[PDB]
Amino acid sequence: NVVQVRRVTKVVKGGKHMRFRAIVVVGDKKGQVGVGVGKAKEVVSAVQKAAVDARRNIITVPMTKYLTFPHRNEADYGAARVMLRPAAPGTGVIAGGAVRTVLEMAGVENALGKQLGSNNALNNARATIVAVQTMRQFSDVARDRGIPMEELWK
RNA sequence: UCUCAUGGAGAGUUCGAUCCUGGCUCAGGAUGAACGCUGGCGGCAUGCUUAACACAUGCAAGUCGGACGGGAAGUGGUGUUUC
Ligand SMILES: [Mg+2]
Ligand SMILES: [Mg+2]
Ligand SMILES: [Mg+2]
Ligand SMILES: [Mg+2]
Ligand SMILES: [Mg+2]
Ligand SMILES: [Mg+2]
Ligand SMILES: [Mg+2]
Ligand SMILES: [Mg+2]
Ligand SMILES: [Mg+2]
Ligand SMILES: [Mg+2]
Ligand SMILES: [Mg+2]
Ligand SMILES: [Mg+2]
Ligand SMILES: [Mg+2]
Ligand SMILES: [Mg+2]
Repeated sequence: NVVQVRRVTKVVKGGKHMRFRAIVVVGDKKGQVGVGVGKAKEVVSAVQKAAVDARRNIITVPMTKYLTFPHRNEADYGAARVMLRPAAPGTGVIAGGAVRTVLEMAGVENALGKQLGSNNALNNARATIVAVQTMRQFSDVARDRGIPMEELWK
């Protein structure tokens, strides 16, 4: 999914040397997502390199039986700050551009998200990833703490 | 994987490009609203925010004759009953 296409420029004695930057995110819509960035002369080739880069950067988002987040979480990258919190089933995914495309492409069905701080599409994508990467799932906190599930549920 | 949550969206704009700080601007709701165009019906509401500025006319607080003396309408007369 192409999130953003921009025309960045290097400048040479001749003139303006134009390239396209592509910010693209890949997912299966099944709980696997990644971001990648690429640069080329034509839209098409940039897009492609973006794809290939993302595919080698990719991670998994912890999901709950209703397709949402285990818990509330913040995230920080650059000036991008990101806030995600789980939602009741049937609220869909409400968020802004980077955060929402990444979330949606992961397959998260119901989530609240807001990016505070900056708006750069890219850093918000990365940030989202750092958010959902640090998501601990209950089985694992029960494994860490060394305490049975039913005890923490309470 | 029980319980809670029924909730927080962004976008353009400084640069040859970038990241940031930072303002302006927009998308939403609400009116005791006004103006423009257009206008079939019904239901329930609303209607001088300004000059506590002036007011023509008409009406918005009376009733009791079982407190009381009278007179005025009739009636034949203080037997009747009204004002
Ligand atoms: Mg900071
Ligand atoms: Mg914001
Ligand atoms: Mg400057
Ligand atoms: Mg310019
Ligand atoms: Mg700011
Ligand atoms: Mg409006
Ligand atoms: Mg008319
Ligand atoms: Mg008044
Ligand atoms: Mg008068
Ligand atoms: Mg009257
Ligand atoms: Mg009488
Ligand atoms: Mg009387
Ligand atoms: Mg009496
Ligand atoms: Mg008598």
